[PDB]
Amino acid sequence: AVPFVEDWDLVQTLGEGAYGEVQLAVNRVTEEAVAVKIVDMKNIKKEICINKMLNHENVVKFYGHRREGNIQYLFLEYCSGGELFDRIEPDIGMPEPDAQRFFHQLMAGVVYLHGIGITHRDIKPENLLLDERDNLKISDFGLATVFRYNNRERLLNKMCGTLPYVAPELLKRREFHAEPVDVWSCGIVLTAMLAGELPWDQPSDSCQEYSDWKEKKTYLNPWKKIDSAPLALLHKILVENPSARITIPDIKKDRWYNKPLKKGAKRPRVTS
Ligand SMILES: O=c1[nH]c2ccc(-c3cn[nH]c3)cc2cc1-c1cc2cc(CN3CCCCC3)ccc2[nH]1
Repeated sequence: AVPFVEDWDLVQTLGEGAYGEVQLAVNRVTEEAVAVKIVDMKNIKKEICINKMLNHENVVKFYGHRREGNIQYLFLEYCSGGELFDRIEPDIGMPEPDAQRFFHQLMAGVVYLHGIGITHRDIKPENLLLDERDNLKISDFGLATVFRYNNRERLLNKMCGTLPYVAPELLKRREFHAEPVDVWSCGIVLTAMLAGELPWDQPSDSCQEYSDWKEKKTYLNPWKKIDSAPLALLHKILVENPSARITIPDIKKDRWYNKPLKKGAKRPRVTS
């Protein structure tokens, strides 16, 4: 049925890394675009497994995979907007309304993942992609894992993530709950979106920037650029004790989270 519809052309490189490269693939017939993650197999098995059980508007869709010898081909959703990382201006951030909208969407995606027992473990601007309408989608489940199965939660112990975004308990406790960790990384992402900089190299007492935060020195560079409303949310998210840290349902009740700020997407306009 309909010849050539199976053929995809690798038009360009969307990004590379330490395992594979991601390229934009365009269908020969329909011209539909998708992102193909090429992993030179010479982790990936679990990534595919996790991706197959993902279906949400704020999570990069997985279409399928092609073994073909050793080179593994993962067909994923193409997000023309690129990485949220590139939408963050160094030392500045982005307009608060935009950050709020992206944060809302990030929360939606994380609620979904946690809802099906999956923790991402490496949430950062480089892994949050944007589609044509700037809708945020969580990507790269290479470090993800199931933390809840048969309604039984499994505590984590593996060191995973990226230091500036990792929660403090991952560095000082043998075991820890999965959810507060993703929540913390989302808080670091929010900070980056509102200030254009990361607060610390890592959440450890030996890190001066981290000690200052614990001491409420918000008059210092990072926090001084953030308005009081979102800063109060950050004070609830970036809490060292994961058991006292705000949970997502409570984040959804936060004053800034619910503050009207962002208008629609300027759809219509014809005065007179
Ligand atoms: O759409 C994407 N889907 C996707 C799905 C899964 C993973 C993924 C990574 N590991 N596991 C899964 C990674 C990606 C990355 C994507 C992407 C990057 C990018 C960069 C630019 C900037 N330009 C790129 C072209 C050169 C000029 C700059 C424009 C659009 C754009 N879209």
